[PDB]
Amino acid sequence: CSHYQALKDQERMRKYFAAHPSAEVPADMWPRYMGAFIRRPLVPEREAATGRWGMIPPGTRPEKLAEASKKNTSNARSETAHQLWTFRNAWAKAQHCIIPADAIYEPDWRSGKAVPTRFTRADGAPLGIAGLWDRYRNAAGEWIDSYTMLTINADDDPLFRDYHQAGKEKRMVVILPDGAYGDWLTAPATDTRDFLLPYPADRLVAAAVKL
Repeated sequence: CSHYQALKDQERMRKYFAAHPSAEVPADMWPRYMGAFIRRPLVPEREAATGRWGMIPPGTRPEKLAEASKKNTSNARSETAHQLWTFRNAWAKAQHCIIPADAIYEPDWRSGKAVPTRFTRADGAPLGIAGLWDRYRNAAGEWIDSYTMLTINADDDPLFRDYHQAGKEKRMVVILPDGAYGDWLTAPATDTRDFLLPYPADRLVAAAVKL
């Protein structure tokens, strides 16, 4: 997933995630933009943090930022996130977050062309995408937050196995059930994979859209 609709409604975010927006974020989110992500609490009133969608290795030096910025790190394959330099620190320290979204978009190529497809929950509730967060220093030495969505294989998912170009492994982000939100945000690195499961396809609605 490299495109999603950010949850911006304050009341909606409070009801479902017990958090409120900090800064304004683009309703139409794309990689490398500054988006919002939610972390464990602790002013008892969660606040979504702002960060770059697309993780940057925390040890990156200023002379390597440009190079690191161009890599595709808005999604992280869960299978190797514990090992790769970009995500290892975040995974090891269990820096977990939830990206709140009203919907996510995935391309459908069955028509012979890229047709955007919008996915939403059948119950009308927002999606809580499982991810990792970390910090990196910009050229001025100022720490900046960044986040990425954890993905799992979807070659056998009843819904997502039909999306994306043919000829490449099929991937899907992890939509967390509401009852797992809090546990996910405080889970130790050893329990991480327990949450990276396929969200029930029968709970999602797919619709082709015109951007």
